[PDB]
Parts: sequence; structure tokens; C-alpha cells
Amino acid sequence: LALKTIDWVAFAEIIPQNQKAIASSLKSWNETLTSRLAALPENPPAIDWAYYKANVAKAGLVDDFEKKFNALKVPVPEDKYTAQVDAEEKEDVKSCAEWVSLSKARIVEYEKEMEKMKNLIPFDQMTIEDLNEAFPETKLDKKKYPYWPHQPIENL
Amino acid sequence: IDTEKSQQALVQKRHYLFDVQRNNIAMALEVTYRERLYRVYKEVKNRLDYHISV
Repeated sequence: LALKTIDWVAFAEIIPQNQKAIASSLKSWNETLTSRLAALPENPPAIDWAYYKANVAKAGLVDDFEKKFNALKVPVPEDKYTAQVDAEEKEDVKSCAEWVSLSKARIVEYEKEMEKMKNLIPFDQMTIEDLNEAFPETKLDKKKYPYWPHQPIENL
Repeated sequence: IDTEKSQQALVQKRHYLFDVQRNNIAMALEVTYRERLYRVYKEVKNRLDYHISV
């Protein structure tokens, strides 16, 4: 009986909104299954036959009931259900790891580009063409306004 | 950057769904077993004390 300890708010963050109700059900059943495991020990107390060997005057019937008991094989329930969620877990980590790889690619891109804005030539020695290289937004759209001052006079 | 690294920390946390269910599959099979134990224990004990009662 080896369980895995579990946080509940950490559980909450990684659920998508489309299956939040199921998550609650996994929470409820998890709580109930803890209570029911608490309210009963592991083994039943097997009663000594002494109280039932010397207190039944029926002809040897206590013996064959107890012979049928020690030789009784209660069916231990088998899993049939954790292997298929382990495989789903494996499949998930695959989808996770490939996304972490993609995000990592977007990180390293932001680092290079951040460094580019970090090591910008000071603004005093900057030609306007150098600025438009730095902030491509400041460029003047020579296609929508071909003629000087290449911008609407209001924005001037 | 800080947003993206937050998502990675979160991705690494994803594993909590699968252990939860695995816990519930673990406990349920433990419950039904122990119930099966108490049921069998208690029934056979009942037939015994009935002989004692009559």
C-alpha cells in the first residue's frame, strides 16, 4: 500500500477548463477513499475456534466450516486499469517535452533580441535610418504617403 | 521570458493528474479487498454464533 502524496492547489493549476468537473470528482473520490481506508483495519480478527470448539453441540459442523475457511481463497482484485493510465502518462510527457522544447526555442530567441536592444548604440550618434532599424515602427510608410512629409499632418 | 519559464514550471507540474487517478485506482482495489475480507469474515462468524444462539 504505497501511495503518492499530492498537493491540491498544484493539482488545480494543471487542469484545463473543459474537464474541471471530472477533476472535482477525482478530488471527492480521493477524499472518500481516504476516509473509508481509515475506518477499517487491514485484516479481520480471525476468531479462535476455542470459543466455537467447546460451545457447539452440533455434530462436527464447526470443523468443516473452519476447514472451508482456512482453505478459502478470497479473490484479490487485479488492477486492469493502471497500466492504461501509465501509457497515457507516457504519451503526455511526450507532448509535454516537445512543447518545452518549442518554448525553450522562443526563450533563446528573446534573449538574443533582448541583447540587441541592450547593446543599442546611444541615441546621439543614431541616424534616423539607424532608428528605423531599431524600432521598425518609426519608419514612414512611403507606400501610403509617397510625398513629403510622408505622414498625415495631424500626426506631425 | 518570465511568462514562458512560468509555463515550463507548470508543464513540469502536469504529472499530478496521473498520480491522483493512480491513487484512486490504488485505494479502490484496496477497499474492495478489505470489504471482501470483512464480509467473508463476518458472514461465517454469523453462522457460528447462530448455532451458539439456538
